[PDB]
Amino acid sequence: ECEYTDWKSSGALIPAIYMLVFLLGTTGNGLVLWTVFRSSREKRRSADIFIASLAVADLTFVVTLPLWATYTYRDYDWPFGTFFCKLSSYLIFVNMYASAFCLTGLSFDRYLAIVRPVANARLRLRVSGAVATAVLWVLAALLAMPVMVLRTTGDLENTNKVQCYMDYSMVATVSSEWAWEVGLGVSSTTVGFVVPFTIMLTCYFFIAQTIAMKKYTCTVCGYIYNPEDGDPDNGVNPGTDFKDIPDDWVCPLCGVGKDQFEEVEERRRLLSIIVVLVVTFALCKMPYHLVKTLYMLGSLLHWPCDFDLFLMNIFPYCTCISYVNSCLNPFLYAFFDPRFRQACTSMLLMG
Amino acid sequence: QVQLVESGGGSVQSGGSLTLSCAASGSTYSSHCMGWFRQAPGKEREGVALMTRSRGTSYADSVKGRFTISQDNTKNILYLQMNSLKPEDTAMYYCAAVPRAGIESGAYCKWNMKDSGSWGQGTQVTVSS
Ligand SMILES: [Zn+2]
Repeated sequence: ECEYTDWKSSGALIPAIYMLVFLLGTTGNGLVLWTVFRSSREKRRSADIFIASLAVADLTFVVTLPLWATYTYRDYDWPFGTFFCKLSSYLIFVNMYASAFCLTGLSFDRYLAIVRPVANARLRLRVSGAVATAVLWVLAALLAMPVMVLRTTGDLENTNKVQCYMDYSMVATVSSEWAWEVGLGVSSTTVGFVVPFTIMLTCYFFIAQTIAMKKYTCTVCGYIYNPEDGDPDNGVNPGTDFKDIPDDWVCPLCGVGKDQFEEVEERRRLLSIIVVLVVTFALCKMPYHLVKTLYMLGSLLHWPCDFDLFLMNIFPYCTCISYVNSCLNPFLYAFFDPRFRQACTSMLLMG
Repeated sequence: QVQLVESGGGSVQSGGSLTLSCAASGSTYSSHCMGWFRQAPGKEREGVALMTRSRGTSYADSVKGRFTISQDNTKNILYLQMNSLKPEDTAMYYCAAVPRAGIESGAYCKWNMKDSGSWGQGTQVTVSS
């Protein structure tokens, strides 16, 4: 009793945004690529090899958005031949795997750094930062290939308008065709989102349970109380935190009570950026990754007629917001990265 | 793994009310679209009433306003309600079906690509004077 047809068009709302984002994006990652390379030194911060890589994939993406800005503008008309439609598409997914793979190497930096599972000679942090960055780019390009090979152009539906689209006609037969849509889709998001995002959640966890316990400096005599070491000479064993130390405890060095101590909140900015990145990363990339995952569950749990169409005319949006998640890391480094903000003022002056 | 069986069409006289089921199997609304053709014969094959991505249904200029078409994912069946029938609509009707595309394309029915998709025997309709 049920039929399938689009929602009231958004006009040029998306292609507008697409250009806005190409505009801010090409100019915003343009910087964090100079700011990291304006520095020539071995004063490159650990988590900088990944911020560069983050900028490059966000960049190679947003440069193509003039292409996707017209195609969505002429209501799906691709006048750029099969090559670009292949290649341009191929770079949507390249960026998406890279952006994920960076944001966890960005995080696996802070786990290696801020928990140090092995001793510091064997921690090999630059290499683990740098071997990470190489095999990163090789995955995100390799596993992005079925979108290079299979995406073709073609006027579906008899309408005098070309469409760029995934064509399972090499790989599939007409009944198994939806299978390759589903498998190549649950691959993408799985490797693309659920594996990375839980990794970053896994990393983000172990960081807090060691970040958990707090050092404490004696405000009068200077002695610092680390909960790993403790003060076992005075009864209070290691691994204990400060508020549990019996309230009769006093400074081992001078003997003022707990009344005069001072928790150090060791100002880290590397970690605080890496989450604001991730928590907006996983806020823009969740929609597109929730719906594509419901709709390929939606052919294979048999969702009502209502739903499948819903999730189809929902999608061009979720694409478009997850697409902006590129031209935001440039803004986030501004509102939050010290090394970044400073490296800007500096060039400014000179001219 | 996909079958389509046309049932409903015999002989009716002008101005009649026919309705033609295309009971479908293996197909999914989610992955597949549905449409109707016909042959005279002595002529060619011609699209009648399809189920499109963009417009609700793309009728042909001749059958427009007379035929009504509907899907029913519940029992998975495509319909063709023919009202006020013309003898030039004397012909044998088949239902096809076609795969759509990853929503990255727009869930677009591949109507044109090849119409070497899921077909059926056709059912034949006869309109006399
Ligand atoms: Zn003291």
